[PDB]
Amino acid sequence: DISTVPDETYDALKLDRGKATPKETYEALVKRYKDPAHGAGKGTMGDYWEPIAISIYMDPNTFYKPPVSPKEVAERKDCVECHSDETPVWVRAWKRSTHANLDKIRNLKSDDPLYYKKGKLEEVENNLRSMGKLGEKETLKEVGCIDCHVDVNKKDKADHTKDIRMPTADTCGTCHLREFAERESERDTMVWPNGQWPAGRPSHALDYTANIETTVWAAMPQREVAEGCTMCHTNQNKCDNCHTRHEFSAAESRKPEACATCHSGVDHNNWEAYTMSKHGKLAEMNRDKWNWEVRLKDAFSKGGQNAPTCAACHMEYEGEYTHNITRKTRWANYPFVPGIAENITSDWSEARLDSWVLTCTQCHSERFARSYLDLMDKGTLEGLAKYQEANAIVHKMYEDGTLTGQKTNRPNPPEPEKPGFGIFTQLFWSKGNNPASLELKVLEMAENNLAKMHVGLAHVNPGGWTYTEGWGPMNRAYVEIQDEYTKMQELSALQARVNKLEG
Amino acid sequence: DISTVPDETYDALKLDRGKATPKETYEALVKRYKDPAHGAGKGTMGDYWEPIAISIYMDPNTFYKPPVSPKEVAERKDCVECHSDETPVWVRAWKRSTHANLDKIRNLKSDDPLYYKKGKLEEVENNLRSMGKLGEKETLKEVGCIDCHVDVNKKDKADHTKDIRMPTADTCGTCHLREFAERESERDTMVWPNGQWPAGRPSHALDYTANIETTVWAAMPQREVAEGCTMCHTNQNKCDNCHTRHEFSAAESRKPEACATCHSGVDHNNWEAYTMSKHGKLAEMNRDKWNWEVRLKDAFSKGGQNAPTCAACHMEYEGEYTHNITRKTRWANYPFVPGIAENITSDWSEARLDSWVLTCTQCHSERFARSYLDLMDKGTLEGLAKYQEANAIVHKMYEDGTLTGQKTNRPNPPEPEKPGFGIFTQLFWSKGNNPASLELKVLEMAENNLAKMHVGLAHVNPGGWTYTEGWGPMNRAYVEIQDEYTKMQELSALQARVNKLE
Amino acid sequence: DISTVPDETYDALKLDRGKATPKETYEALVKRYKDPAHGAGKGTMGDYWEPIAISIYMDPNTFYKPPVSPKEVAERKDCVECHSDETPVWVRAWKRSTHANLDKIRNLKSDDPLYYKKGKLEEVENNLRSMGKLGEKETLKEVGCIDCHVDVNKKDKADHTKDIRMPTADTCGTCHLREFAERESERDTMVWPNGQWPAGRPSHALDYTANIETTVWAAMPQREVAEGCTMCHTNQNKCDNCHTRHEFSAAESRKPEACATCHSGVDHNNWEAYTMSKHGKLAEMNRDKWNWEVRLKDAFSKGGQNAPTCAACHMEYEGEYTHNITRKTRWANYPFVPGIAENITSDWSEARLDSWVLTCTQCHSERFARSYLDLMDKGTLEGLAKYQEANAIVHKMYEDGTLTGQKTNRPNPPEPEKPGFGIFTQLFWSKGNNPASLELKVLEMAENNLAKMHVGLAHVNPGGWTYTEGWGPMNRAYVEIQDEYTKMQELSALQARVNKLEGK
Amino acid sequence: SSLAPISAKDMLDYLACKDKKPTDVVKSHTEVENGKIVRVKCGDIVALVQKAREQS
Amino acid sequence: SLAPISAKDMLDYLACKDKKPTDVVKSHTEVENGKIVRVKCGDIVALVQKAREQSG
Amino acid sequence: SSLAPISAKDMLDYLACKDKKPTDVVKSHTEVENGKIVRVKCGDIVALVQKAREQSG
Ligand code: HEC
Ligand code: HEC
Ligand code: HEC
Ligand code: HEC
Ligand code: HEC
Ligand code: HEC
Ligand code: HEC
Ligand code: HEC
Ligand SMILES: [K+]
Repeated sequence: DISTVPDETYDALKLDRGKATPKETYEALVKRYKDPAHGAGKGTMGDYWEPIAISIYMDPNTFYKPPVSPKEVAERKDCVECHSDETPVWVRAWKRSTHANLDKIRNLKSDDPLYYKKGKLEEVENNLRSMGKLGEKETLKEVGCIDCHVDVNKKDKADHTKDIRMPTADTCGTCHLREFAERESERDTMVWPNGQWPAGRPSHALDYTANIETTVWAAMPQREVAEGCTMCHTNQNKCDNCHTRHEFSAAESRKPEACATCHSGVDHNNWEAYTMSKHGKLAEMNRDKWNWEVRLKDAFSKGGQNAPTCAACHMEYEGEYTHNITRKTRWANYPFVPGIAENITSDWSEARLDSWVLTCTQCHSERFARSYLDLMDKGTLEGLAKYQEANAIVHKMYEDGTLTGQKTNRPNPPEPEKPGFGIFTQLFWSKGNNPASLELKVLEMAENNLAKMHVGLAHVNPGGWTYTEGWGPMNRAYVEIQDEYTKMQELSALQARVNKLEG
Repeated sequence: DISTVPDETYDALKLDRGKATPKETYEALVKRYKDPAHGAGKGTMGDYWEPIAISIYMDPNTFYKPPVSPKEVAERKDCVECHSDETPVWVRAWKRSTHANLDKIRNLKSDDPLYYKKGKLEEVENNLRSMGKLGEKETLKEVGCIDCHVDVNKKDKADHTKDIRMPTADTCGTCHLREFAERESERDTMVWPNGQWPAGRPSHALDYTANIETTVWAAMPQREVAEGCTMCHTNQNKCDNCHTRHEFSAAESRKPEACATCHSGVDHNNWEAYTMSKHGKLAEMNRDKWNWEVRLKDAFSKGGQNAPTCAACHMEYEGEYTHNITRKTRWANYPFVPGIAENITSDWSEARLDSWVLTCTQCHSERFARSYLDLMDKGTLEGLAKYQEANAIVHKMYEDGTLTGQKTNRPNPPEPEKPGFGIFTQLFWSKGNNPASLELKVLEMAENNLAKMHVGLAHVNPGGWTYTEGWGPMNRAYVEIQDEYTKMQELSALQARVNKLE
Repeated sequence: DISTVPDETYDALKLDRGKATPKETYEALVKRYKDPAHGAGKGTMGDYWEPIAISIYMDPNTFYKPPVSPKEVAERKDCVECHSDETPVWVRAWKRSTHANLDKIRNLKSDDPLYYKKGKLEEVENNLRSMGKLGEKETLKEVGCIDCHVDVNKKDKADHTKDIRMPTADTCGTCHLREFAERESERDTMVWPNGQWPAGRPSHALDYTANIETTVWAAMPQREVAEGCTMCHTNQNKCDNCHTRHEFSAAESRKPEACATCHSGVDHNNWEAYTMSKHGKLAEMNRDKWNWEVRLKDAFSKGGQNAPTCAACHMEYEGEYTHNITRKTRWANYPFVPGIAENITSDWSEARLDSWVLTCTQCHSERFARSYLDLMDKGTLEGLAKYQEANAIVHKMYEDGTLTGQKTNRPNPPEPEKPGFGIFTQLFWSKGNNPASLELKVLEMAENNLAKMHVGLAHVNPGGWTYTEGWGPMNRAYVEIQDEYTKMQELSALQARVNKLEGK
Repeated sequence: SSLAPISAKDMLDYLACKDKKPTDVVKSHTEVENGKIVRVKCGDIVALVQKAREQS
Repeated sequence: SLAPISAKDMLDYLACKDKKPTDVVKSHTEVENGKIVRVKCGDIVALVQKAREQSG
Repeated sequence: SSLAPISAKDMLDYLACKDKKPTDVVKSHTEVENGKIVRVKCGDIVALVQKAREQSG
């Protein structure tokens, strides 16, 4: 029994918690994980796009084949020797890593804060014996190149042109079953009460599926642009985005910088908001006083950590830490998504608010934490109200057929996309007056500036929902929307007067 | 007497320097501090707005009352023990703080670079003894939960539902009289020769007053938005924005990051400009080489600091370091404020420039420092001239009544604001065509882009006044203003031709 | 011979690399370096602009005169003593620098990772012996105030009012001949096959020349705004922009922050792109684990560095490291420059691609690196395409004379600029409807947003070519250009109908 | 099923009235009319919300 | 000096490398009538070839 | 009492004329007319500013 995995996961897998072996649990998780119906492969719009060269690393299970050269047949030791100058830093980083130094983990003492790693090593060994990859009286010697890139605990020679693979989530999960299962449990825990988002979303478990099931991503001709989106959406496929290859350091993944590359930018500025907040500035100032090697559960005591971080806040749930990051989500970044605001006062959201309060009250008083979280909720709605007034104007114009070029120069989006108003497609594709300026402006008002307003509120950066992001930029959009609206009415009336003189 | 407090403060409090005691100085300071006439309370527009839940921590003297639960009578030790479960990290942060380890400060030897702290502790004890909170020969044992949150050096029980307070500036000032007085002296030193800004402003001493005396802040319905402004404007009320609770580390407050949450953004990008300069990039590269625990006066020697920081530059005055950050202010961020540009040549501004030159010449030559500060002044005015030309266009339209929607769709701002052209209110409230786009653009040209241009110049970030902030963005605003003006002129002429056809 | 200096440098200076002494190499370099025909001085538009107060520090060889006060003569120790009070931190920083502790370098043992410095000191001494500034038995005692600021290894007194100089590239180069020669070699290696950019550009060797040869810089009246451009363009003149005065730390110059003040902003956001990429975030996370004091060549072994940095990528060429940063340059930031895109498939660009691939294989496989660089090239062209379609619209309007205010309120730019469409000048100068909004918008589309798109691609920040920079902002520009184009079309259509109603 | 749409301004007013009498009047969090923040009678907003919860 | 070749034409040329003149590839940049434009490799190669002949 | 308003361009011309003779002719820092930077005589700007300094006492 992996006690950190929810009942819903075992139930969805048709497994008994107590009876299931590591082999059985792994096999069931992988069966779902690799099923096209459950999100794997090219997805529903696969006939519209082809992989590019980098795609073999982004989705290895669908696209990866080993290189035609070098034509080599190598032992475990040969991988290291040859790559020591072929890809030198990979060898050096690996040699530095825990994966290459398992004996040091066995020698750990019970009074070491890092002792938990010895228990985890034995857990991995227990998993592997169950899978038949390790002998009952055989210790795992190391986790080397050939283990991840060919087969776990391989004893013989590998063909470089035939046997080499890119380690995917299921590869890591062969040993790290707990973490793989916890991550996969996002499919089962992230279920919205009214289907505000698709079941299991948003999550890391289905980030790549979300990406390839986005219409413009599949429809747009600019493949190299689309694949930038893919690079932020690979957690589904590979486990090296927070703790990177080839050091695979847990301490690294605990640092706020590990999340920054993806959780940043114009429609979700989490890195920007967090680091500018007091929380994040303290994290910058105190990073050398904190013991990052300590597990998240020990961070606030044995680690000396006195300010919250992405991982500590988002991986915490009801006093425990898992690779499941979905269970406290209420707003889900984009406050305008139908049903989200309306759901904010439900028992479901309230229970998730309670769970957040527990996170905050490790430091703040409950009265303090609830006071600010109330400000966050109401400030988000206040932003939403502002956008809704502006959208009422522009959406009316669309339905009235009065947007610039709407009947004159609005070519259809690329297949299989269908035409519409203020659609996600119009951010990554445009032609003629599709979209119109007003249309893009009100779209970005919600997509970018309202989203960033909420992020600013959620991550405690005053400027990030007032002057600089959120209210400031939304104020301008509102002003310019109203201005263009009035100008276009005035011009429409002037056109009507010229029509009269002609009639 | 407090050596680092200016004469004008003692005069304003009706005190004699060579006679006044710590107790007398504190009480006079606080008497002004808590006086509504001097900025305390809800302010002149308090009938237009109500506190929200967080407001009790933002302005505790006006709004705070302890929670109805738990119903607990507690001693000093009980605070620590129960909150070890209730707010565990507050206890751990406090336990590792100087406040909880005063005997370590007493044990400091004269060859320890932190030795100055021992003398600061003794000054604290002197203050308390003068006030009758500490015995003449009684050592201050600690500064614990009960001290800040109930009463300094309390020996008996406290009622959680009645005696709990949020510690305000005057609470800290009970012990840290020097720093609180230094801070409060901003009221007396920041006086403009022609009333360019209200007396005592801008400053940390009156940051909360300025916030609540802003019309749109009081007038707007979006309280949670307005309260974001409040969060950057709390220094007047509480002393934990640079050296945070519950560690209260001076080293922390010395780091540029401590100022960043507030001193950043579209209308004052100091953090952005500073960090991007050589000065700030060096501070980032060298932060591990410097001893931040060393006091500012010793930063460049004992600390090993070789690049300037916010605190080192702004707390420095004529060779001394204090909590007063106002004495060298000349431009005050917004170069368009009436009387500011005209005042840049005055003996008042030149004296403050001399003080800045002294700051720079700890490292640079005077010739170099004055060369750059001349560039800063002239570059700022060049930005202002660009805005002024653009403003002449939009202001003429306003006077003409020709702004889009000016006569047909221009609703009045929320009470008690009065309608007008390009006013601060239009940045936080909009409805219909109030403001017009041209009106907002030219307002933002000055409020955001001219201000950032100056900040870029003041803090030595070349891209911050040329390509990226300042000149580049102001150029776009200028271009787009001229374009819309010409477009609206020819459309007006076209409407005139249709008019004479009817 | 200087082993790290390219053949083309010796050929350009008419030197035999097997024969030329340090003195001869230095003198030939400096002769070119100080020649107005090669870029020195006020440049071709010198009659149009005058220096401001700070310019004496920005271009010392042209503008610097010593101060009139103090009116004193001073020996070596008097520099240190008086400035210890007058500019205290400068003396303090100098004291902890290698320059002031040369004996520490002499005592470096062969098991010290910094041992390479002992060889560098000995080379510096050999250079000075060749130049007659040091005896054959004489060791270099120090590099002090008098040495850089008056004359290398000066034995007597200096007149503060006459003899004081600001140390320029040739000053540093007296001792550091290798680094100076490597830097100057950019003149000779950065030659574009079809003159896409002027010969030797872009480079640090000619950053000041490029600055003062920019028309708007010389033409605009806002000198203090123009000198902000200058502050980013001083490498040609002084050697303290990466390793700053007065510590002159090699470790500091190896850190990504060293390049950030100049290599950032609206039209080349390299610092922003790099730091947000995984590469940069890892550099932020791992900086304390690395030994920045080791040379770039030892960075990945002795240094422990596992993520790439500005210096390690851009100073690297075929397994070696030099102050020449030009030899792998293909795109040169601005993808719209005529001939740059067309050149991306040439053998010249392909050879520089092989060089980049090598750089990446320090860590990644060749196949991985080639996969991403292919993405970079094609993503860049996709952005260029988007801009080009937008430009066709606004350029047509210019040809037609239909831009807002084109015939009624389009005053000429300040001398010696010539009027035109979408010219660099319009970013730093505007009056009336010069430029028009549409004209500026499509200009910034290429100049800022297309350039940042490429930077994002080149430096592996996914958001920097998709949502946040590059594609997103270019999409908005394209949309708004199309929208205004359509609005103006139907407004002129309405005006034409009014013209008909006036025919009566 | 799916929730009946409620505007953000209505969600705000509902929240402000969530602990008081139907006869009580509160200020809007979003609306300004005639130079004044719009006042909302709590009975009106709760009634508009409760019918929408029924339709959910 | 290189004769001007547009970015879209450059992309199509890149896409057509190691392929037959009769082979058809997708555009990297162009959408017409709701679909990514298709380009014959023979056409793009030819257009590029008449530009390399006019280049110095 | 307030200072009399002086435009930034006039402030710049005034500063450009410090340590210069009244007959000295300097370039504007802000103005371009007819494809050239406007020239300002130092005596004229000094007189303009003096009038403003006397307007506010
Ligand atoms: C030298 C003789 C080698 C030995 C022994 C091994 N590998 Fe290798 N590897 C070698 C080269 C020259 C390359 C570059 C191929 C290219 O075109 O980039 C590689 C590549 C890899 C890769 C990456 C493959 C990719 O798709 O990018 C991996 C994951 C890899 N090599 C692993 C690996 C393992 C596990 C080995 C031992 C069993 C091994 N290599 C042996 C050269 C040599
Ligand atoms: C448990 C037996 C407690 C003892 C003994 C003390 N406190 Fe306490 N405190 C306790 C709880 C459960 C809470 C949370 C109340 C809430 O609704 O959030 C608190 C709160 C505080 C606060 C913050 C109050 C606020 O408005 O946010 C402070 C400043 C505080 N407590 C201080 C404090 C002091 C000084 C005590 C000793 C006299 C003390 N507490 C005792 C529980 C318990
Ligand atoms: C005191 C008696 C001094 C002695 C001896 C030396 N210098 Fe000096 N120097 C001194 C002052 C007070 C200043 C400031 C001048 C100003 O107006 O800023 C300087 C300046 C310099 C500079 C910078 C000059 C500039 O143009 O900014 C340099 C480079 C310098 N001094 C170097 C220097 C050297 C090498 C000396 C020994 C030969 C020396 N100084 C002596 C005061 C005194
Ligand atoms: C940034 C772009 C730089 C400029 C401009 C100059 N230098 Fe530099 N320098 C830079 C780096 C990244 C390094 C480390 C290089 C390495 O291989 O490790 C250096 C190093 C030097 C050194 C050697 C010092 C040492 O390693 O002990 C010298 C002597 C040196 N640099 C001198 C020098 C001169 C004379 C310059 C002007 C032409 C110059 N540098 C410019 C970065 C940069
Ligand atoms: C400001 C003083 C700079 C510092 C510090 C660094 N760089 Fe730079 N660099 C600067 C300019 C103004 C230019 C262009 C010069 C011109 O021709 O106008 C450059 C050029 C480069 C290039 C080549 C650019 C191209 O080919 O398009 C590279 C690769 C480069 N610089 C790298 C670089 C690095 C790694 C630096 C830190 C160590 C660095 N530069 C410092 C301005 C300045
Ligand atoms: C850029 C885009 C993009 C490029 C085109 C594509 C196709 C995606 C896909 C999505 C989808 C879909 C969502 C909605 C979530 C879902 O399941 O349906 C969007 C979310 C998103 C997140 C989560 C934001 C939150 O909820 O807090 C993050 C972190 C994103 C980051 C990447 C990004 C890295 C800088 C890039 C580039 C894009 N996305 Fe995305 N994505 N994404 N994305
Ligand atoms: C947001 C705004 C705002 C929201 C509405 C409110 C009410 C204020 C009020 C002010 C006022 C007033 C000033 C001018 C100074 C004065 O005394 O009259 C303005 C200044 C300001 C500064 C100083 C800038 C300088 O001079 O260098 C800073 C640091 C500000 C910080 C906050 C900010 C934190 C990110 C947010 C939110 C706002 N302000 Fe302010 N404030 N402020 N402010
Ligand atoms: C601001 C501008 C500017 C102000 C006006 C002036 C005159 C320049 C001049 C140039 C020129 C010219 C170029 C093109 C290169 C060349 O040789 O002709 C431009 C390049 C530039 C780079 C290189 C970009 C790349 O290729 O990667 C860099 C890093 C520049 C940065 C500075 C800058 C610091 C923040 C400021 C301000 C300007 N430049 Fe520049 N410059 N520059 N520049
Ligand atoms: K550190």
